[PDB]
Amino acid sequence: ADILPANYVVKDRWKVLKKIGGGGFGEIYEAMDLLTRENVALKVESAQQPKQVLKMEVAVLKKLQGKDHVCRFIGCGRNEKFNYVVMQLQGRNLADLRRSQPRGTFTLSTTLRLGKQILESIEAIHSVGFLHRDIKPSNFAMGRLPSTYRKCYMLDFGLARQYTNTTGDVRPPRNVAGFRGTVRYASVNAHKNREMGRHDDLWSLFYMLVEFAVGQLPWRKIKDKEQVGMIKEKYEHRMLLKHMPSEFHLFLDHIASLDYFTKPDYQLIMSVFENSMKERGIAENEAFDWEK
Ligand SMILES: Clc1ccccc1Oc1ccc(Nc2ncnc3[nH]ccc23)cc1
Repeated sequence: ADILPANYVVKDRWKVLKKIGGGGFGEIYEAMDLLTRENVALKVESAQQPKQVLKMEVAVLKKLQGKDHVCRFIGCGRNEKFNYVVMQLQGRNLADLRRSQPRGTFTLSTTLRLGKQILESIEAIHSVGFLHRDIKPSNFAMGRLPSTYRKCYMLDFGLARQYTNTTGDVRPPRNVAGFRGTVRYASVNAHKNREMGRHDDLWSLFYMLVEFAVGQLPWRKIKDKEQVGMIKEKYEHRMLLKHMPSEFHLFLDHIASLDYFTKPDYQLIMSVFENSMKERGIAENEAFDWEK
């Protein structure tokens, strides 16, 4: 049922090695680039699939070129069977790296330094007028080159939505927007089926970094969206910070105060991480947990 068979060759250049990712919206392959001789990420969707996402992904991926923490754009194309985008292949996914950890926790050193990079990548996609709307560990991966193995990359834009018009004015929010992202890391605004803003990506970051440093969220073994929403709406979020650096109270207080229209203070949140590291002699050149 795969769109492309193993060893299938696209535009006489990208040879399919294997499927690496799947789901109702399209498929990701590792391919060999027959020109440059490196392996690449090949994303395909059926030409027939009623919901066409790749055109979104390509537009966002092209707007972000020159920014760090984004895959290099290699190619894109349509035809009778599928559309495709070719981009730089990245390495180990943050979801897998967390799961590999003895306690399913990262050190604070790993956590805070991943935080800085993911926050940069969130500021980046916001700066070109898009929300990610599915910030979660599996949407980030570390590099697979001598030049990138300590760099964290935002992988996918399949759920992104433009929050601006042409001028950089914020779009009117719909009265209701059905939340489409991952239950675990969704803001209370997303659970309430409200138009997501930039703050909702920063909510997802907050929940992700707590899960990194502590190893679980309180609503961990709940897959029912509405249940998870009711737990979050009531949960005393300061509790989440019991075993986090105190500077995170600034992060929490800031994002709790934002609405759909308001531009977040990204430097406030960047400062939380840097001040947290500094208090604790955490250097930028420290091994990540999965090294040694
Ligand atoms: Cl779906 C999943 C769940 C949990 C852990 C790993 C997973 O597998 C993938 C597989 C591929 C990707 N994406 C990518 N990977 C590697 N290089 C890439 N360049 C651009 C995208 C891309 C993401 C998760």
